[PDB]
Amino acid sequence: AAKATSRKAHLLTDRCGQEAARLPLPMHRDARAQQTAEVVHAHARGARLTAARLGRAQHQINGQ
Amino acid sequence: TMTLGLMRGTIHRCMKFNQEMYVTRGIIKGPLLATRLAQGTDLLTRHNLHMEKNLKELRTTHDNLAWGLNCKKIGHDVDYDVVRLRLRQR
Amino acid sequence: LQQKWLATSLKESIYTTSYPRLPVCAMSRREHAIPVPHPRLQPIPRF
Amino acid sequence: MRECISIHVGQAGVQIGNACWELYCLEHGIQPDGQMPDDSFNTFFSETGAGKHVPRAVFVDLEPTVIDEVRTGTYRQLFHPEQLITGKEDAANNYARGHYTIGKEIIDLVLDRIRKLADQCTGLQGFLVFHSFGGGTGSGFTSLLMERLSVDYGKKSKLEFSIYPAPQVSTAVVEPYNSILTTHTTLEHSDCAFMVDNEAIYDICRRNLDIERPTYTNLNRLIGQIVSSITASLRFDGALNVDLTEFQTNLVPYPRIHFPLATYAPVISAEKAYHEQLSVAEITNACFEPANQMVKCDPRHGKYMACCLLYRGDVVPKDVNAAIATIKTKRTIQFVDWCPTGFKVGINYQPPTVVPGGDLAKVQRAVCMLSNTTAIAEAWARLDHKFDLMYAKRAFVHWYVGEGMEEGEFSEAREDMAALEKDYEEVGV
Amino acid sequence: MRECISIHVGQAGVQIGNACWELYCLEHGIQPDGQMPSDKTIGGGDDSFNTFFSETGAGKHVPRAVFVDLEPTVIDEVRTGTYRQLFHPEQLITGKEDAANNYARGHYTIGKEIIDLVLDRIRKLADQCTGLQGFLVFHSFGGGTGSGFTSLLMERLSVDYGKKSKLEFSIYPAPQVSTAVVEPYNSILTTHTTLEHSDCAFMVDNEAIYDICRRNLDIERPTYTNLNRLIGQIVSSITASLRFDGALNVDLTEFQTNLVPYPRIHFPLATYAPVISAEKAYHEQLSVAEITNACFEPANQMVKCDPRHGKYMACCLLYRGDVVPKDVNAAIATIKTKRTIQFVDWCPTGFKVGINYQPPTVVPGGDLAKVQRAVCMLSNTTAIAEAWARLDHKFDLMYAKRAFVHWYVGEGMEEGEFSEAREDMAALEKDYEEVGVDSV
Amino acid sequence: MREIVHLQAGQCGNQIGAKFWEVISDEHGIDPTGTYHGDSDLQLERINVYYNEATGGKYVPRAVLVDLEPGTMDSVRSGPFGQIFRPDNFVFGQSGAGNNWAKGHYTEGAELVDSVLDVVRKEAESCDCLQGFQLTHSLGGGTGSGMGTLLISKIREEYPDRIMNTFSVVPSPKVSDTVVEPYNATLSVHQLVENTDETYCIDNEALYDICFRTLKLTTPTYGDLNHLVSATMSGVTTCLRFPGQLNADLRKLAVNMVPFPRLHFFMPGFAPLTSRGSQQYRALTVPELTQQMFDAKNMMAACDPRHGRYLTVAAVFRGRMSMKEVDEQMLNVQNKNSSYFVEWIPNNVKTAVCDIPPRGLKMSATFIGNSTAIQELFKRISEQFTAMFRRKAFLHWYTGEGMDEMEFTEAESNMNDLVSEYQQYQ
Repeated sequence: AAKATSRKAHLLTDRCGQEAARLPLPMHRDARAQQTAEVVHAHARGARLTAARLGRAQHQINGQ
Repeated sequence: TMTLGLMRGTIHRCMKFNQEMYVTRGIIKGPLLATRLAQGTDLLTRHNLHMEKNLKELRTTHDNLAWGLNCKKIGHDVDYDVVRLRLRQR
Repeated sequence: LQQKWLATSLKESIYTTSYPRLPVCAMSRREHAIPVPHPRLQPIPRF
Repeated sequence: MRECISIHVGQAGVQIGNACWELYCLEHGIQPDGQMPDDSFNTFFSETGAGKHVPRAVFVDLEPTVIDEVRTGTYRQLFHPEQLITGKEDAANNYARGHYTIGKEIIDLVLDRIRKLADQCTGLQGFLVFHSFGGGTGSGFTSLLMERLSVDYGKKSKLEFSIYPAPQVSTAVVEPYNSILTTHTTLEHSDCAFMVDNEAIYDICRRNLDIERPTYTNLNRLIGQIVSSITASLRFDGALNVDLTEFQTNLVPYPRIHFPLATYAPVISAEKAYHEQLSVAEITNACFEPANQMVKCDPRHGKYMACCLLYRGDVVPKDVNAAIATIKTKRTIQFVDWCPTGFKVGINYQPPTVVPGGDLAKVQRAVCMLSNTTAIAEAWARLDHKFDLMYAKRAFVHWYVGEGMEEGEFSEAREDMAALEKDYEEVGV
Repeated sequence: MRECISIHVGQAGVQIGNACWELYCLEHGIQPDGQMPSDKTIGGGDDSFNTFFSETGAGKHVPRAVFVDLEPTVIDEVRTGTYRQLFHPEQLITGKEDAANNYARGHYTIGKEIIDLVLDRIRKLADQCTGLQGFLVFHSFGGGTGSGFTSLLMERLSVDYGKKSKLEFSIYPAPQVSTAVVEPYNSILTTHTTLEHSDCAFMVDNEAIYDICRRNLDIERPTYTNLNRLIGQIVSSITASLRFDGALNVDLTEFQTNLVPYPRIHFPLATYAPVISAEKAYHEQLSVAEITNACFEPANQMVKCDPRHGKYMACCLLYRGDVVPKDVNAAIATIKTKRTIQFVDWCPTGFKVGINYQPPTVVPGGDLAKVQRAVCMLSNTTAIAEAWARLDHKFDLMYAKRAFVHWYVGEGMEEGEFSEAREDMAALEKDYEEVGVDSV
Repeated sequence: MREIVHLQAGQCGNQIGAKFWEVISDEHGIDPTGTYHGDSDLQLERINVYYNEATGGKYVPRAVLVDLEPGTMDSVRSGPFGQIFRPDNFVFGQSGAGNNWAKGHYTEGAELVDSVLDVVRKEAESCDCLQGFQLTHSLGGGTGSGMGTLLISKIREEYPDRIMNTFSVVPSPKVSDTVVEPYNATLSVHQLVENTDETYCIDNEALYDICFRTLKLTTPTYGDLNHLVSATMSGVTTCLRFPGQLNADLRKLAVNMVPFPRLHFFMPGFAPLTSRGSQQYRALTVPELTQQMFDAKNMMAACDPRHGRYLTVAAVFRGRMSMKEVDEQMLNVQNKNSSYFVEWIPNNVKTAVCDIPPRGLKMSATFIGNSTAIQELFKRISEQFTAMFRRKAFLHWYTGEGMDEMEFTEAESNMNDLVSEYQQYQ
């Protein structure tokens, strides 16, 4: 009766307990910034190749 | 006794669980001090909300539990004294 | 052995006996300390 | 602007915070009233428009009869009334008492008073935390403080200096369960972490000094003589300086390995040091011999993998470097292969200050080495060996469960130790 | 020229007019006979007393006060006290029987014969003053005179003067310990008259002022008279800018301009910062940063609500003593940085400062310490919809079984107010969250 | 701040509660008019654990002293120390039980508990943060053995977190005072295991086998025997009342002495016990307070643990030395008698240090020993309760008082198994 009601209530409580990624991890600003600065160094080396070709052209033009 | 053991298991589980849930809200605040983090923290919100609903429920339930418990001990000792006095009459 | 043999501190907490007030002259002189007459380098720009 | 706000927790907090804060009153020029009868006090003391110097300290206990004595005796008007925090009942050799139930109404008054000192300090270098694993407040509340210290300050410097239990004797019984389960919280919540053991100061004080039959006060003075050399460079001038950021930089190669040791070199009596030369070679020999350490475990089984040296007084850089080049070469001492150089030196001009009523003499040279090694894998081995000897019969566990706690912390705090017991030979190899 | 005419209603009003007017006789050097010995004052312009006192034909200064009660036994202490010659005899009004914790008695039946005699004396102190800034009201929600008659006096202060300023600094009931039973029927039913017929309105709960004098001051076992002092320190700091010279003055119109954005929204929170004792004044310096941060501390408020649950809409800082505009603006920049204090999304600047040079005055037999500096702050918040909600909690709980309502009907009160003037409060319970909800 | 509210019961309860409050009164300097004429001010700091406050400098104890006939409290009101207790705090009946459980458990006890349960709620509620209660009765009467077990069972239901200790008096096993004293004892013990936090065990030939042999006496009164069980009784609450380096209280000892709530059966002792003519001939040093405790003579139970295992072992020290030379004896005793401890604990000896000695004395120590030497104590009740109950002896004193024979039968099975629960750890 009332005992059975309390039993089913505790059963629902245990259900909620078992029910307990969508959350921000405790630490992660680190990883995010890491990936971002890696993309940064990537585009950096891209521009680097570009300007190194630029300066080879520059030394050629200085010879000209 | 059986209902009391039930209450015990339930309450202790609940304690450890919401302790770890506050621990999780704490991890939140820590990482905090981006918009996806905000969404995760709103998730924390709804979660701990259902959590406190559960807490209030458990409180009231074990309250009713101990109430019926007192009622039981009352009737029992009443009839026990009744038996003893019947024996006295004998 | 006579000062050990022959004897109001029976009632004494160790914090009272082991930590008394030291003399006024045993205080350390700070010989090697950066002088404070010229104020130290501090970011007095409060930003 | 060089502040170091101290945290001391317990009956190891206040019996040590009495001795540590007695040295600084005579290291600088401080009357026990608080006044004075050239600015090194700004790390620890703070000013007012009356010349008073109030320390930047907190003393935390759950027992009034430890801190109702410091506010009774000699150094009484020195401490602010609110800087010393007291409970009303003690957590009584337990974890959950200290961690969940009783620790939750003293977690709030402290964090108001940590915030009031930290708002006063401009250039606050970082907090210092001294406590003991052997009690309720020192091991339950202290790990609760550092679980709520990392959210308020993040990467702010928090150093540990704990009183680990001794491997042969111990004061209690259930004391491993507090000592095991503190490390599950103080791994993610500790920057650097020293260790001492009181039997490894009992034998030193009777051998290396003539004073046998001591108290903890004659053990408290040498603990307070480590801490002066830790903050040595921040107040007095140096040929080379160190700082609070420097120790964890050169002694913590990995963030699950933050366990140095501590050793103080010239521990010789007020008479026996007065009749013998004490050169810089003759103090760096003491810190490497295995009978002088502040722990009871020999590094002959272990490998030194980072080091740090501190120096005081009458030191010349030539003789420092002449005796370093010997102890590199001797094969009683070996290093791991992956630390190529393995040292850090720091020189402070000011010689250390004699305490009236102590057991050390006027000296000119000193060394406070902090050498982490692999010979702490024989420290967690003994704190495990007597924990699964006694968890097999569930010998005390009912004290902990019904105190705002669940059972599952025990079965993971040992499995946390299993990973960190496996960590110390992968790095060790 | 810059007058302010106080009106104190009830036993709470009279016992506050015994602590407010003891402060103003040491602030300007008035002996309790009325005489002022020295014509010069130490920080003001030799006529600083005109906002409160007025010259007469004996060289005697008489206040601009009217004290009201429906009972003689609390004003006849004033008439035989130490200050019995300071007050004009018709500025202390008494009836013959009290309204006795009731609304209809003091509003409709008993309040009708003291509504006429008071308005003869209000129009005499308001015809002497050529420059009246506005009245002040010191009443109590849970009485019969401070609720029935004050709502009768507000309602007739509206038409006799129009859009003149009137402020009330009232005593709302405590959430836990109220001294009465039928206080919530009176407390709800006067919340209409503080919304229509009021221009600004503060609330003090004596349970909240008990929490300060026990904790910050070291008076275990305080009384009402260690609470009437701290309400005089709020009132004096509000009107200190009128009387004594300063760098930035703030009048009573620069209050209402800056912290009242909408005319249904005029309920801010009074807080006074350096409340410390002279054994704890010896220890801590009392700089501008240490006195502008303590107002934001929720343990120091003078009402039982926490503004971490609310959005700060506007603020009003008032600085007394040894403050420079350099350091007032220096510590305002710090509280913007912290994320514990949150402003609403439509108030980007959100402040107002007032600097008065005169340090606050200590009283003999008093309790505080003589300090260089001080702060009074009045911030209004969406953290008032929890104070109102702990009195619908206990009006409907009692009115569901129609308990005490026979007392009210037979004294002249129609049954409409027991269903209307809580739903009158339902809208202002609902306004305050909508005016603090984020933009779309 | 912390308080101890004190319960006594009977003739055992009042001839022990007359001498325990004599040693405490000498400790804090209390004369029999209430006032304070002591020397220092460590003697007035934590006095509120035991004494209340009144007009002037009067300090009247927190004492509940109960019997069922006032021929025991007529004496304790009329001793030297009889004007120190408040007169309301004695509770007396009219017709006592007198060596029968049931008479003072249902008939006369249970109608008297409704005024003792008012004198405890008037007096536990005066205290700010009460630590708990103590009881000291005997299991061989009808006043404390029946009704004192009925206040244990009916104060743990109103305040179920505050502490409950018992300086019980279990039967003397060899020469006994009463025939039917097994029946009073064995029905209390089942009533004792579920509603008591920690239990001492105080026997009276355990006191006789000390004072005969250790203090060399030939006129040992109970007024001598009540010193030996009030020297310990104030030797457990020392660090509440006096500071030290390392402290304890009643809560922290049972934390390290109750592995499981069926296991709280101690046996106490006391270090500095010598004669008056053997007094000056011994130096009062540290190893000579711990060579005496582990010996088989000092204990206050009449049970020898050479057959058993010291499960856990406590200690509480006095005098301004327990710091390094106690830590080479507690290390020595854990190694030399190496077969008297069980394997499954790291270490067993707990430690506290109070720095203030007992008056007229320099140093001391006190023992609280949780053992598997109490399962040979409860077997000599149930080898004489089964040598009585098969022939249904004296049973008409019990079935006509409202009990029944299954209640007698149940206290067999729930004490035969508690020996069979203790018996594995040997």
